[PDB]
Order: sequence, then C-alpha cells, then structure tokens
Amino acid sequence: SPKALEEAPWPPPEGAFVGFVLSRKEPMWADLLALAAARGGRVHRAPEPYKALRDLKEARGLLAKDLSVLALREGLGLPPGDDPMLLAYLLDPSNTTPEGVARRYGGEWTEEAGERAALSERLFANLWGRLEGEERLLWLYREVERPLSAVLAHMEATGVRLDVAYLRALSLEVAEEIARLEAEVFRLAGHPFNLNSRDQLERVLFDELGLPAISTSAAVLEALREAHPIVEKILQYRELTKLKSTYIDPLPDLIHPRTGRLHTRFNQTATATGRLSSSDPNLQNIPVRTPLGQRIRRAFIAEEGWLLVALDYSQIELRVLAHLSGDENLIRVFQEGRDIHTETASWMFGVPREAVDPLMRRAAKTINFGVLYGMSAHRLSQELAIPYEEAQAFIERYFQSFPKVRAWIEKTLEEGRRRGYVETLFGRRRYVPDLEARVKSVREAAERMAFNMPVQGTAADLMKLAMVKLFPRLEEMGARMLLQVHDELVLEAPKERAEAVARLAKEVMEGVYPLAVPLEVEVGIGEDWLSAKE
Repeated sequence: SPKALEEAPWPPPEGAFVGFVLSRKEPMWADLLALAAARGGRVHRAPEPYKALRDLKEARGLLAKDLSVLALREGLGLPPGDDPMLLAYLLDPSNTTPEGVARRYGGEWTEEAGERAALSERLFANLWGRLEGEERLLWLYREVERPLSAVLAHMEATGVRLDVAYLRALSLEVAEEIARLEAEVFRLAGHPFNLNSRDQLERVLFDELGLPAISTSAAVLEALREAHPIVEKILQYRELTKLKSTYIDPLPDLIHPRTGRLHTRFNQTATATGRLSSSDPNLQNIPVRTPLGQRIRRAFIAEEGWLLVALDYSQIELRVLAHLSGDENLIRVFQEGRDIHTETASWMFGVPREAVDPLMRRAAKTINFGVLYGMSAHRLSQELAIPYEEAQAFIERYFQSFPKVRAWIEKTLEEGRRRGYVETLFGRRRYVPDLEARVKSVREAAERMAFNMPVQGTAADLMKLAMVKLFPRLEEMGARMLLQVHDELVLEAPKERAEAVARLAKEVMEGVYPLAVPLEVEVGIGEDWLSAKE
C-alpha cells in the first residue's frame, strides 16, 4: 500500500492506525523517534512525535500496548485498541513476533513508522476477515484479549518498588557463600583452579581426580553427581553464580530515574499456551519456595504507606482437570474441601479410609504432579524411590481411582488427530500437526502439548479473565495491579483499605467463571512480596 497521492497533514482522523519506531529498546526507557498514522489510503506523519501523541484518541495497530506504556510515562491516558498481533495469536498461537506475522499474512515489517502504520491497517482488515466467522475466537478478543492490553499497559507503566539497601546487602551474603563453596571445591580437588574455565575443570575432573569420562562428555556434571562430592559443590557454585548474576546484581540497575520503580515487560503473545510472560527481569524463573528465590522476593516492596496484596489460585490445574474430565471422584475431592494429596493416596492404596499413612501421600503428590504433563514410569521411579514394577502399577492405580481423567486424555488425543488442534475451555486453540508424526521423539512431544494445552491454557484464560474484570473495580478504590507470575497476582493498595481490597480481589477471582469445582484463592497482605505469602 498506498498508491496515488497519499501523504497527509498530521493529525489523522479518528480510527486511524498508528505506526511508531522507538530507539531499539523497551518502552519505559525508549524515545519516540517517529510516529505516523494510516487511514483510507493516506498516511499522516508526525512533525514531532511527543506533541503528536496528544491528538490520538487511542493507539490501534501493531503493538498498541507498547505505545500506551510510553504515553503513560509522559502522563497521557492513551488506551490501546485493535492490535492485529492479538488477532493473529488467536488464529494460531505460534504467531509470536510481528516479523513472523508480516511473513505469514503478507507483509514486510520494517523500521519506518508510516510503513508500520500501513501494515497495521492492512493486517487488521485481513485478520479480522479471517475471524468474524469464529464465535469462540471473537469472544476471546472482545472480552479477554483487548481489555487485557489495557491492564498490561497500566501494570507495566506503574512498576513495583525495590529495596536496594537489601539487594546490595544480599549480594555480599551470596558472594560469601560462593566463597565458602569455592573453598570446598578447592580442598576437595587438591589445589586451586579457575572453576569458570573449561580446560582446568576438564583436567581436574578427567585427569587429576580421575573421574570417569574422556563439561566434555555429554554435559558430564549433570550426569556424574555420584563419584566425588565435588560435582555436587560445582553445580551449587554454578547455580548461585547464575542467580547472583541475573536477579540480584542487575536489579538495582533497572530501577527507573523518573519513577523509582522496576518496569517488568509483560507480553501476552509469547507463550505456547496463552500464558503471560515477563522479560527484564523474567520473573518466572525466580526459584519459588527455595531460600534463595525467597530472598529475591523480599526485594519487591510496597510504597511507603501502601501494602502489597498477593493472591494465588490454589490447585488451578487439577481443579480445571477435574472439570474438563467430568470425573466424579476428582470433582468431589474439591467440592467437599478435601486434601487431594491425601484422598488420592486413600483411593490408590485402598488403605481403610484415611489412616496411618504418611509415605503414601508423598507418592500421591508425585503421581498427582506427574500426570499433569506425563511423568513416565522410570522418571516416576527415580523421583519417587521405587522400581519399574510398582511404577507401572501406580499409574494404573491412579486411573482406576480417577478413570475419566484417562477418558479425557484418550478423548483429546483422538479429537486432536482428527481436528488437527486442541482447545481450552473457552475456545483458544493450538494446532498439533505432529500428533501423527511417525518419528517417536516428536510424536511424544505433540502428545505432551495436546494434553497440556487444555489444562495450562484454561488456567491462563481464567487468570486473564479475572484481571480484566478486577482492573475497573480496583481503579475506584485507588489500588493498583502490579505483578502477574505463575498463578499469582500481586496488587498494591493503601494501608487504610488493604483489608477490603483483599476481600474484593479474592471474591472476583473465585467467581470469574462458573466451574464444577470451587476455585480457591489464597490471599496475603504484607509490606514486601515474601511477607504477603500466606
């Protein structure tokens, strides 16, 4: 596009598609280098991008949310609107990058604003064509997808406070521990060496101590945690070095000069299953309930005079597994408020009711978690200390107890082979073409994703639908939605009403959609992310 005489004076008419180029960054830190709009065959280019911002009523076009971030920094209430990226993601979730989308649905996404604006216009008409004939996919767009871009616009622009005194004061502590570990690694091999150097580590392992190999073999350390105590200590050095270098020492260098907060980038077109994602920092890989990963959570604090409110969905994937299954026995564990891990152990072992167990329940949790994606017997054995005789027979005790779960898995794989895709409760779908693939490594993979996608995906949609419904109501209480990770949402509310916001959030989240099983929401009010844990 466009042809004839097409440049026009700024401003554009309402409903024009915006295009923008930012300075090679992420929006709360970037400069608006160029802005333009396309409508009806003509393109409007901004004289000066920042003053131009105030003429748009809404940002509609590719990556609309990232212009709302920039625009909230500056202090403008510019909502995001139609975004082709969201159409293309609903069409097929492997559409993750605008570069990807441009190549599939005709287009070349380039570094020039009027050009990104014209592409936004075409792709919206193309993609919306493809979609009005899809009831479930339109609903998701109007009721979850486009409302969520508003919430993510605010979450990302608002930010979370950090406690830099403590982050500095945690760096030396973990640095000290790296020192003791390294002293151990040293009077265990004999003399000092550079743990961070491949030649020296090959020499000490495969020559000086004579450990068995010729990293070198495959990724030997991950496999040789059985010979000397040292390979254990080496891995502990390597993971504490990774945590020090990615979530303690970087984190004060991302606090923002103008706001004083960290600005996590929230992406909603990144994961396979429709779950949100974080970028700098990537919150999902902070080890949860582990001393170190809890030590990092103490660093996120509320503003002086506010309280954090963290809310968590209890067993969201087993609760949606009982609903999509139809399993009377899994439904009744939660409908009567029973501990799924005890009750599973009761059924599985048939021990006269719930009595003199404990061990049975550790085996019950391990099958419970392991079915969720497909924990094979030998893995089941390696985790839950058994051999490959009881191992198989426990997969089968689980499905004698909860047999419609197997019905559901056999159903969904059959439906996945025929239809060519699986779908969440709401209609979001992932295409699984490899289910018949005749190469074992990949066909098993397709079958993990086909069963995972209805569970994880529905868990996602419920969290997503609970956020768009909660956002308006928190606004008229003065509260703010800050962070979303795994199945948890973190709010900030002033002290004077932290109690009441906690009440409303829990209530909207447990009642988001009528399921066959009660959704449970755990809520904690505290001055930092770790104290709110309750």
